[PDB]
Amino acid sequence: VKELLEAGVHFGHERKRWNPKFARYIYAERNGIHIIDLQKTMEELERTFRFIEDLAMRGGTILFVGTKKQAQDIVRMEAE
Amino acid sequence: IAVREARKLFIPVIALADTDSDPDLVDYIIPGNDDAIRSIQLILSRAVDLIIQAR
Amino acid sequence: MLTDPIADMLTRIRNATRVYKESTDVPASRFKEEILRILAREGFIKGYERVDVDGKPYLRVYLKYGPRRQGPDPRPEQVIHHIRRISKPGRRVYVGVKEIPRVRRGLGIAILSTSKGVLTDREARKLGVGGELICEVW
Amino acid sequence: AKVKATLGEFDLRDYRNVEVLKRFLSETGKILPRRRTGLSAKEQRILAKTIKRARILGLLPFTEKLVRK
Amino acid sequence: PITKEEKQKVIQEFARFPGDTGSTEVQVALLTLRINRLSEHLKVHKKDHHSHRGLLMMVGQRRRLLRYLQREDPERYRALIEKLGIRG
Amino acid sequence: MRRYEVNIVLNPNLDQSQLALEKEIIQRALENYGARVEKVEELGLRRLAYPIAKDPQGYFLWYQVEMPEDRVNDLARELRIRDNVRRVMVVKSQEPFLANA
RNA sequence: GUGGGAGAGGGUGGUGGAAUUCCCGGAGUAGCGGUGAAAUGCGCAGAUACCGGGAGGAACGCCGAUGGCGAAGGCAGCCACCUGGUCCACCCGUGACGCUGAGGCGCGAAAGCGUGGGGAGCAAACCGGAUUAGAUACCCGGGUAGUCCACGCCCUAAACGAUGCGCGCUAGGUCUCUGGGUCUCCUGGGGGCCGAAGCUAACGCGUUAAGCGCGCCGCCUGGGGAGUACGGCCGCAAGGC
Repeated sequence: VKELLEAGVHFGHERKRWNPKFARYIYAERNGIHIIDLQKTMEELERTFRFIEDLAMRGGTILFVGTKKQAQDIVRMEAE
Repeated sequence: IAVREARKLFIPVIALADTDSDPDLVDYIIPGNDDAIRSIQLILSRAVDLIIQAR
Repeated sequence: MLTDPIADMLTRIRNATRVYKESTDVPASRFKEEILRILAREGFIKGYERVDVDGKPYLRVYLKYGPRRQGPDPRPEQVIHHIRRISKPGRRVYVGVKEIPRVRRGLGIAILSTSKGVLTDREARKLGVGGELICEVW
Repeated sequence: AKVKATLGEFDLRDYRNVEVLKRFLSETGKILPRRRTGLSAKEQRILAKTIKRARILGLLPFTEKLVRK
Repeated sequence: PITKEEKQKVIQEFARFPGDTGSTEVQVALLTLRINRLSEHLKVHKKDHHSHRGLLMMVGQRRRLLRYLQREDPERYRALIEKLGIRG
Repeated sequence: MRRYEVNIVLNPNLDQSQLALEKEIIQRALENYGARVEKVEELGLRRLAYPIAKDPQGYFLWYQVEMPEDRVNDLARELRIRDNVRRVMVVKSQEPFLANA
C-alpha cells in the first residue's frame, strides 16, 4: 500500500456490474460502490511481478493490450 | 477476444482486472482499478520498471 | 416432503462440487456421518466438520478439486466425477458377498451398509459380509 | 405538471371533498391516469373508487363536453 | 364472522391445560365451529360452489387430525368425539 | 354493532316545516332500526354536477351512526320510502388514508 | 394462537349514469339509410337531424396496466350483508399429526336440450338486393331459435404455460404488485424480462427450470383405416366416456 491507496486502485464499479466470481477480492461495500481488498492486491501483485521478472530475465516477450479510451496513451508510452 | 485467443494457444495471461470481471480466465491477476488513469499509470510504470531493471 | 435424506446429501455434494464451491452444508445424522467418514478416509473429500446453524446441527463438507487446467475451460479436474444412489425408497437393493459389484475395475468405490457397519466393497469382501448397496462413487 | 405534485396533504378516502376531487378529472368527466396524476397503484385504486362513489352522490360529473374543435 | 369472544371461549373450553392453544382438541374444536358456520351458510346459499371447496378442505383436515388422535390416544379421541357430537 | 356513515340527498325546495318534518321522520326511523348517532353534519345547499329528480340542487345530510350490521340493509330500504329523499348512501366507516404525507 | 394486509374470489338483496330501440308531445321539411359503386329498405299517412316527457332490456365508458384474485373453467358501475383461499410479523402452542393418490364425490367457457318468464341491441337458419362463366359464399336491408333470469340436464375445447403434484439443492442483474424492518438499503410472498453452471435434435429453458435428485399418479410405442366399428356405461336428445 501507501502508493495503491493514493492512486485510487481500490475503487471498483457499483453493485450493478460486479461479477459474482470476483467476490473473493472485495473487501466491503461503501456508498453503493465496491471496494477491493488492497491486501490481496498486495500478495497477487507480488506473485505477478515475480512471474514478470522471471520471464523478462529469461528473455520472454510480453504484449500489452489495452484499447480503452484513456488507456491508449499510457499503454503506448509504457510499452515503447 | 484477446483473452480467449491467448487461452486457445496456451499463452499466460496477466490482467488488471476489476469488479466486473471473471478471475478464472486470467492466470496471473492484479485485482485493482481499470478506470482511474492514476491506477493504470502506477501499475504499468511499476511493471515496465521491473521489466527494464531485470534485463 | 423430503422422502430420502441420503440422496439429498449426495445431490448436495454433487451440485456443490460442479459450481466448484469450497464447502457445503447438509443436515446431520449418524448414518450420514458414517457415509461422510467413508468418503473422507477414501480421499474423496477434504473432510467433514460438525457445526451449528441457528441451533440446528449441520455438517460442513470441505471439497477437493484437482490442479488448475490450461487453455480454454481451465476449471480444475473433479475428484468426484459421478456419484449415484443405488437403493432408493420404493426399490431397496441388497446384495450377497458374491454379488458385490466392482466399480471401474477398482478405480471407484461402492458403499455398503453391511451388518458390521458402513464399509466399502473392498472391506466388505475382505470381511465376507453383504447388505444394502447405498451408492457408487468415482 | 402532476396533480398530486400541485397539492398539499389530503385524504383520498373522503368521498365528499369535491374541491380537490374535481382536479383529478379531465375537461371531460374522466379519471386522469397515473401519467397525469403521478400516484402509486394503491393510491390510484383508492382514488378511482372514491371518484366513483362521489359521482354516485352527484357531486362529480359522469360525462362532460370539451369546448373545442 | 366468528367473533374473538367465541373463539376464546372455545379455546378455554377445550384446552388440555391453561395457556394451551395448539393441542389436537383445540384445533378440532375450532375446525368444528368453522364447519358449523360454513355448513349453515351453504345450507342457505346453495349456488356458492367456491366456499364448498373450503368446507371440503376443513372436513378433510378435521378427519386427518381425528385419525391421528385416535391412533395415538383413544380415550381422549372418544371423549372429544362425544363432547363435540361428531359422527352422531 | 359496527360503525357506518349515512348520506341523505333530499329535495332542496322544502321550507322549514317540511325540512324539520322529514328530518324527524328519518331520525325516528334511525332510532327505530337500533342506530346510534355519534355526530351530525349539515352542508346546506351545494350545486350538483348533473340534475337529480329534474332539479339541479339538493340538501345534504350526513350522520356517522353505529348499529348492528344485519339491520343496515333494512335501514336503507326504510330511508328510501319518503318521496322527498332522492339519494341514500350507507358506507362502512373507512380509515383516513392520508395521501402525500 | 395473537396482531395486522391486499385483491374484478364466490353467493344474496338493492340502486347509478351514459348509449340503443319503441311510444307520446313541440316544431320542422324533402329526402334518409347503405356501399368500392349501388340498390333492397324507411319517408309526403310528415321520414332524417333538434328539444322535452315516458317504458323496457342488456352491458358497465375514463380509471385500466406489459396490473390483481381463484385449483381450474373464469372474475372488473357503486353500496351493504354472509362467506372461501392467501400473505407478513411474534416464534406463543401441539409433537411427524406428513406427500402423492387408481376408483368414488364435486366444480367445469361457449354451443345444445327441458319446464316457465323476458326480449332493447346483435344474430344461426330463412327472405330479398348487389358482385360475378357459377355462386348454392364473402358485401348490404330485414329476420325467428339463441344470446338474459329461476330450476334441472348436457360435461366438450387450441379446457394452453401445448409443461401433474410435493420437497431439497445449484451465479447474478433488472422492472413491477403487496407486507414487516434499524428505511443509505436489508428481509418475505407474487407476476415478467436478460442471463452462470447445466440441459436440449434444435428452437430455446435457466431459483416461477425444460438443471441436479427423491416419492406417488396419468399417458406413449410408425402413418392411414379411426376416435371408426362393436360390446358396455351415462344421457330427454344431440351426444359423451
